[PDB]
Amino acid sequence: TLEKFVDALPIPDTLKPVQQSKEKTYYEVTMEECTHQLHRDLPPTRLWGYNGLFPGPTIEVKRNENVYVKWMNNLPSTHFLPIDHTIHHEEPEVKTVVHLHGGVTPDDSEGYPEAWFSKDFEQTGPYFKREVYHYPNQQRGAILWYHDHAMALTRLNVYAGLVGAYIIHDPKEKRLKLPSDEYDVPLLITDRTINEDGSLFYPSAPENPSPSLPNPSIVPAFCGETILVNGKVWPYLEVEPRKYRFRVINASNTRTYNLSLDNGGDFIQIGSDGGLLPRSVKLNSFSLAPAERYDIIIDFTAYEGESIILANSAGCGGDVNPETDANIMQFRVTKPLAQKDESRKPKYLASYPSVQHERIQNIRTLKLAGTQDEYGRPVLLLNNKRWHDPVTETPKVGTTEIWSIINPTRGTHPIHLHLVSFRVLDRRPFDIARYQESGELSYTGPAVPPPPSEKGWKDTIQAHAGEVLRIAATFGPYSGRYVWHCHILEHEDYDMMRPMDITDP
Ligand SMILES: [O-][O-]
Ligand SMILES: [Cu+2]
Ligand SMILES: [Cu+2]
Ligand SMILES: [Cu+2]
Ligand SMILES: [Cu+2]
Repeated sequence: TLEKFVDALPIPDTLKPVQQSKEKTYYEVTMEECTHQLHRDLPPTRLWGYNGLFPGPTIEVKRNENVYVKWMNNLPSTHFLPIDHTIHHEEPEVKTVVHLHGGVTPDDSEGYPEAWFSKDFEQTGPYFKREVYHYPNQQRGAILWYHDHAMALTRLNVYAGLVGAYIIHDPKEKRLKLPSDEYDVPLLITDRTINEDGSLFYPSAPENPSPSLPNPSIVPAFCGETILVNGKVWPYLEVEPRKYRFRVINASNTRTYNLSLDNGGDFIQIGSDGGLLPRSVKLNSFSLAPAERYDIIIDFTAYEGESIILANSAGCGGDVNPETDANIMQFRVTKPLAQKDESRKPKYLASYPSVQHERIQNIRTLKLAGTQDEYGRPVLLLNNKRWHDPVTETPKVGTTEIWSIINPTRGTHPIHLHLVSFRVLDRRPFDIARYQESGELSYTGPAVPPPPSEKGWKDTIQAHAGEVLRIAATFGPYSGRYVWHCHILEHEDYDMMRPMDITDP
């Protein structure tokens, strides 16, 4: 296996606009197949990248900056990863659409799975409206990220390399003096399995496989043998002995991480998916499911000279291997100080979401379920509905709902709602066997309110097995056609995703 900590951590460049004025900022980004070396000891890997880069260029915008991005497909007409044709029923093979995750966007710029387009917009999906997306960014400073969202192809196009970071800077937060500029670094974490020849491996069927399975066949979960950060396998980052801010993004298909420092050092969490937490939280470890973001400070001041491993204790299809997936990256506190550390780690960060007193318009009960297809494969379904079934989640614009999410399955699902961020109310254990037999919900314990890390704003939330998770969300400010889904991509694609219509009176 590949030797750990031999390649420096890439810092993706910040995308420069094609045009900028005070009224409008305009970007162009083209998807391209390119080759990049993922580790010192590998031949170059064929990848799909935004502007040919893996990860894509980081986009940085200010709150309320009026942004337009033309996302273009200039990819080959055939995929290099195995497509299963039985999960979705003349269309081009390679379909793409870019979703700004966490973006508060009008619906035709949200990256709807059926708003896909093929090379040069030659063919477009039934919900396609526009080539140039509009991102008004009228929302909290936060770590967002952008990735492919094409119908039935999300797991594949994302795995191929179509991910990048998008940061919203709110200038009212500058007074906090959080580490910034060179000392503010994204960490996009993707697990990959890589063949001896340097080519990406993605399974063309489950391990067995039953001879009843089609070929290729979707798999219910993907666990990579190798961890990459910012497009390099187990990299190292030389840091100065001072405070850094890291924007940590789980851009993996299935894998959840549980991160800690191997020298016992602390993270200071200052932000979640939806932006700054009300109060900073000192943490020794944290769980990060697909699509979750953690905005953290790590203070290297006391650690000069040390090599510190960002470690992982969460299994994926088995226990972590100390030699491989137990490692994420390594910090090396050996970079000379460029200047005095003038940054801060404030306790008081932002308003509490609980300052809001919205009326509960509706209480929606949703269950995570599924069935088995004609081939014997598990099909995961929200409320035992298919993606293609008539829409049932129809919140009214401007109103607030509590969603009660019932999870009788054996694993955690990271549930994501497009458009909004939401509050976490609580989680509560229940009798699974009784719920499965009768559909009656019988609690086995009191409600557990969220920990401090979940007292701010979230857009992707871990719903553990045997629990009812309650969240509260205000559906706006736009009305239109959005989505909610599990963000384990292998679940999302078959078929754990549902439209969400935010309606006008
Ligand atoms: O958003 O996936
Ligand atoms: Cu996403
Ligand atoms: Cu999203
Ligand atoms: Cu799931
Ligand atoms: Cu989505």
